[PDB]
Amino acid sequence: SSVDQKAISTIRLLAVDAVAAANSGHPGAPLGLAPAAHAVFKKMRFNPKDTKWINRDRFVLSNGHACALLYSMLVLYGYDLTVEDLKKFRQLGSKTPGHPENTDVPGAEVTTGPLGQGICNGVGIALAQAQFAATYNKPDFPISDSYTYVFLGDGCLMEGVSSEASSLAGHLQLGNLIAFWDDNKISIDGSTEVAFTEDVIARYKSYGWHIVEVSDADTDITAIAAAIDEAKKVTNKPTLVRLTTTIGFGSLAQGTHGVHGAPLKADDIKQLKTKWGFNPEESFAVPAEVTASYNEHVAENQKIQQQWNELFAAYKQKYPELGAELQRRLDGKLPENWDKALPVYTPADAAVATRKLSEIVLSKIIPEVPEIIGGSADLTPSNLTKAKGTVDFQPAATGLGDYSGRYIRYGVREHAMGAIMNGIAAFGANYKNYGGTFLNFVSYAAGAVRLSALSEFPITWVATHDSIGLGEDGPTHQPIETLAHFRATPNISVWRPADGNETSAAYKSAIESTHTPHILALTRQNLPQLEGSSIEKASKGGYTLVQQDKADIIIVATGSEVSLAVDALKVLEGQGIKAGVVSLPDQLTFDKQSEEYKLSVLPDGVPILSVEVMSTFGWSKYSHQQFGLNRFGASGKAPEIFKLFEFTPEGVAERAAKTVAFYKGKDVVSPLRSAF
Amino acid sequence: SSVDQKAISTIRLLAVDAVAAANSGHPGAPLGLAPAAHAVFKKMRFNPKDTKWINRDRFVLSNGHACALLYSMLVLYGYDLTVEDLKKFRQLGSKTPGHPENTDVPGAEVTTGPLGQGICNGVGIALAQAQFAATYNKPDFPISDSYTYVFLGDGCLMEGVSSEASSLAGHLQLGNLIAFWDDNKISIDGSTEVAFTEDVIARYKSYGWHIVEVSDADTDITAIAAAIDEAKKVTNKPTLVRLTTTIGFGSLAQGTHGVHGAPLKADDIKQLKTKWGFNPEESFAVPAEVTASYNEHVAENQKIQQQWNELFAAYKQKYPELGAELQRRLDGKLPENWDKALPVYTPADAAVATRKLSEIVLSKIIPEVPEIIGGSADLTPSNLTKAKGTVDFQPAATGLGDYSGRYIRYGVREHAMGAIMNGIAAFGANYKNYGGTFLNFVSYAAGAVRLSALSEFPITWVATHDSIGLGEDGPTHQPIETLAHFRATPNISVWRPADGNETSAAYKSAIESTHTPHILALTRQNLPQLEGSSIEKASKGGYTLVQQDKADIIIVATGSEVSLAVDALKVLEGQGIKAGVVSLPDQLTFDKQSEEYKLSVLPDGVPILSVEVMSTFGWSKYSHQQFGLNRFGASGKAPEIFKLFEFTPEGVAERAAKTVAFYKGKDVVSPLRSAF
Ligand SMILES: CC1=C(CCOP(=O)(O)OP(=O)(O)O)S[C@@H](O)N1Cc1cnc(C)nc1N
Ligand SMILES: CC1=C(CCOP(=O)(O)OP(=O)(O)O)S[C@@H](O)N1Cc1cnc(C)nc1N
Ligand SMILES: [Ca+2]
Ligand SMILES: [Ca+2]
Repeated sequence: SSVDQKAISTIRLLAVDAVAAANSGHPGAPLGLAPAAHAVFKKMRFNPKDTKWINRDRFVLSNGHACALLYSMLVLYGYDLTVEDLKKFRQLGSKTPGHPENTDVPGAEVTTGPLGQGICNGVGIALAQAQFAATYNKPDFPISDSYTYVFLGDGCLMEGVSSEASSLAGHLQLGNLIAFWDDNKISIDGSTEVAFTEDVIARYKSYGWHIVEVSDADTDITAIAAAIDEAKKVTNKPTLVRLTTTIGFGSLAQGTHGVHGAPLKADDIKQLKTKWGFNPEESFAVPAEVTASYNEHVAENQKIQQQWNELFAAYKQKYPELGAELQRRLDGKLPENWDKALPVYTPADAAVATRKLSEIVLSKIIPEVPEIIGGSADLTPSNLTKAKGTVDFQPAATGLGDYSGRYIRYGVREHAMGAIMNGIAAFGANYKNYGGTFLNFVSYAAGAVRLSALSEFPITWVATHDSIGLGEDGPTHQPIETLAHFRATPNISVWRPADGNETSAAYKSAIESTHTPHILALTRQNLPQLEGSSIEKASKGGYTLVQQDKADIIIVATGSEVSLAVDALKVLEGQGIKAGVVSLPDQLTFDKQSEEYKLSVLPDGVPILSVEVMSTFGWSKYSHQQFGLNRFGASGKAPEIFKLFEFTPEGVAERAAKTVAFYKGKDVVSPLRSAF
Repeated sequence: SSVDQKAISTIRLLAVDAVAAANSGHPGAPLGLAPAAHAVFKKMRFNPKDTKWINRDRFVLSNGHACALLYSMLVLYGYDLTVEDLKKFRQLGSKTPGHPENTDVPGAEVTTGPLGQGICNGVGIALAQAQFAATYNKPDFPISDSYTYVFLGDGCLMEGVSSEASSLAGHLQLGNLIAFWDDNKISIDGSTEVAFTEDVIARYKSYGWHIVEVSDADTDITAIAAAIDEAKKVTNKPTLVRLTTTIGFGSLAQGTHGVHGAPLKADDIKQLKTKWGFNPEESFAVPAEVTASYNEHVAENQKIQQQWNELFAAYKQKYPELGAELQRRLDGKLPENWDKALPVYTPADAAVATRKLSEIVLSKIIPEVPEIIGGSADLTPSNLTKAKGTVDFQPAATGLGDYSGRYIRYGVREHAMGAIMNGIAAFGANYKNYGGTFLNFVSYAAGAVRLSALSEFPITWVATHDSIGLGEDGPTHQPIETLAHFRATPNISVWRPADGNETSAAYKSAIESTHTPHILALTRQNLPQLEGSSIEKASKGGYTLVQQDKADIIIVATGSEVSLAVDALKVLEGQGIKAGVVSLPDQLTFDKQSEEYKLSVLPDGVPILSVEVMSTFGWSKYSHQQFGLNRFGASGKAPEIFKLFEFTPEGVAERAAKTVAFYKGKDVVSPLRSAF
């Protein structure tokens, strides 16, 4: 249609004008993908006035540098984003940052820009939708039937994380996922011939995806719409639509790397405008006939949501218990008193590894909290992440599970697991999802973990085998730097529970979270139940385990080293030194407590020694002296490794005594004090 | 042959017995892969008495958990590893750690165990061999003609890093790479049907690999040998050999996940021995006829190396300059006085971004040091990593470069780039290789970076756009935690040079390195040349830039914040406060200096404030108070972001004045002091 052509030109020119105003950003992919964006958004069901409608189709821009395109679509459709915001693209404090951020941009489902992430997030949105539909849909009640549309480029296809997620999505037969490859044969280094000559289509067929090819995606919106219709008929395979485009279509510099990532020249923008019937003297034009056309689609979508709300009301009458559960989840509330299922321990109970305590927690809470789902990256019998009696999330056609299942076999795919977890969280409906691996291999997923923090998603890593305590697998498996890395990242709760009560507190935090990802660092080896622990105290992140009013020293420790500190206190008593013990299961939670609470744990006037069998980085926030492990580990039986490195009651006591001596005659204030 | 069958049984039983003695480790893949290991090592050229022969074939065990297999081969072939070492498998301090470590195990080319790494390392060994051969071979002088053999399993094939490297290896037409997939249909979570149902062979064809399938790799060594011969005929494609095996072949528990990763039962070991003609009462048997057979292959290989040494002598006569260059490289020596090519600056010179200073360094040193090669992960015009006038490393058949080229187009593949760099270093011949990306995306490669440190490889990351100084791309691109992460990892030199002289010092360190990987954190934005910098002083890692004998405070800073500190010193002077400035371009190098040198930089008796626009973790090693950035960044013009966060001369001065006030009346000792 004439109006469709005008809409595509409007999108292209809004994106170009936004880049021009900022004198920064990426015009090439927006120019190339405007036809496809127009066609996809016309097929999508969404409400710009209710961005959280649970049955909306989701869109993800994995090639996030192309965000001037996304912002233009959101503005044209009347989301809470305006032309005035587009004029502030890439400007400090604006609603139009240089890559899309879900916390800041209405209609941005996830935070993209780091390549490869968005397609994996789309896999997770689609996984969640399938699980959600299997859980709630009934005959005559299609509560959930939405699609997940993803745009990606060559860069996303080169990043290994996307291969992981695409292999898994094909295995999982995720037929409501429809991805679109911007096949423009250009990246920053020039032609894809220099580095990216694989047969992408053949690779996607090998994963079990359906393929549709659109040879002229610069103009053929009829074929793009038809490709979507075709994809919707293939209910047991995710679909990749090859969009053969010209990067920067219409620019004098189209088809070149120079159009990827810098503003166009002013004369180039003028010729674009006149070629397309726009005024070359005008910027940020929005023809009223485009607004009218887009408004008609919004109004239709709002009537669809209106009818869905009536369907949901009827569902609550026909299926009273499921309807109440669904309502509670859409309200963002956990079941009343769910935390009464958390296991509680006493000091008379047996020693247990915190990985096994975690298994026990999951066993108790999964039956009580339906919005918990999770999995492991091929470490299920090691991480202990599956509750007995649950069914795996698999397509029923495989015989290996069902979409109503609760447990995901991620395979050896940590990075994609992390990004898929972000997508499950992004779906909404109160999903509280988790992923297991060895702590040292959470590092394989750092790209996604950082985005969990920036995106404010309440995902959880069940990160077992946390230290040299794992023993014989040796230094390639033993974390040193890992907790420092994640603790140094803003907005990550890094729990390292010492015992049963602390493990329950860690899960209480992880499941109640709405804005903060969690990493639970858990042991291979057994640890005793501590005298003085409780869920109540551990929920403060740091607490006084052993109070000593006339302390010569306080030992602050985490995880497996708390019991070590308690044993060292006894050695010290025989040397005439009185120690207190602080357990610090989560530094972030502790930091968020009141100043007075924190000072009650780490007071002035007493030296404080930290003990944790990994990097000492960060620990000066809480201690004057630090006993840690700042070298790689060793392959041997774990107790022998602890002895080698002097992580023994006597080794801790020796360092505590040296700390007391070092501060003799000195005035000591809390590590919590600072000059500014 | 009868002896070949006996050798295969010997290998299997040595591996099983090693696992049994440790009561730890992985018997399954060794049992399944013994026939293939026997066949491959019989085809390989190697000298157990000269592990560094530059024309040896290389073997890499990417499925490193299977290392009892590797250790058995090395023992049988008379490497510096014995049956007594096998009896100490997985025991503290042994030469047979639970995953292979190149620093500890003769004949282990790389450190494997973290899945996916070894195949990528093999790509790098093969890349280096092709570059090396193109550089040195002449008519009648095949100085380098060796192959790279890699074993991998399902786990390596699931990890995205291997997809990245396999796509690139296919593009690069690396015909001397021969990989073998242990197609046993089992991983830790059980059948591969639960998570890994892709058509692997079709995927590898899509990358441009050649395929050979061996349907009965439990017995058919004739077919495995024939597959190697076939692979050698295909000179323009890497080859994947599908070895269809039974995990744990021969065990009562063969073909099950239980055989993957735990010792066999004692009765199972007895029946293995009698089925294969061994004494069930005996462990660690080495039949003398197996030793004889293997010794004959060693003796033949040693005669091949003897002839290669004569070829090399003749090459030095026929090609005097190339021969001397090759000899120098094989001696591990850089060119005499190579560092005279490093650029030197004065304070009268213009401000320059450290990414551009890096380009200039590379431009000067690449022509002087032939063993430097490197590339970028699709960021060549941003990282500024290519010297003008050099040719890319590409197969000549593409027309895009040649194997004699110096510059690698890695594509958007940071993790594989990191692991490929490790393989290039592992090849030897003094290669000093580098890889560019944005600092924030070095994190995508953490799995490989950690292994650079553990493996002691002198690789270099050219990690540009280091901070909020990059501006508009925003918080998804702006490092916060990244330097803390890598500084907390043992054995990583993390240079953050402030100016031209410091950038030259950083490269001097990176290129001279033999055992320590480097990360060079470089700016987008221009920085002034500093009064007081030099290569000499910056080579100490930390140095006094501005000495103030009556200092009220010392400001320690890195990178872009050194100039900020110098400007703050001027503000402070107007407030009656005298400051000194320390520049700390590499914390690891500084830490390695003498205690007296370090105390001359960070003396007792004066408060010290650190300034660096990223995490404060680690900084308490060097300072009493820390001014850093412990939250995510922002999308805007960089100077506006610095102002927002008060990284301005006045903001630094305010915090310095507060630091002076906080220590009034207190006794202050160097942050370098400690109790133990
Ligand atoms: C290489 C790179 C880009 C080119 C994309 O090439 P692609 O074909 O995807 O984009 P097109 O040129 O528009 O067609 S964008 C810039 O982000 N980036 C840096 C970049 C690198 N690594 C990661 C993980 N995320 C990034 N963001
Ligand atoms: C999952 C896993 C393994 C199964 C391999 O399954 P694969 O098919 O490769 O082995 P096979 O069972 O012998 O046939 S090993 C153990 O390392 N590991 C943990 C592991 C996880 N992630 C990373 C990066 N490295 C690892 N090392
Ligand atoms: Ca592209
Ligand atoms: Ca396997």
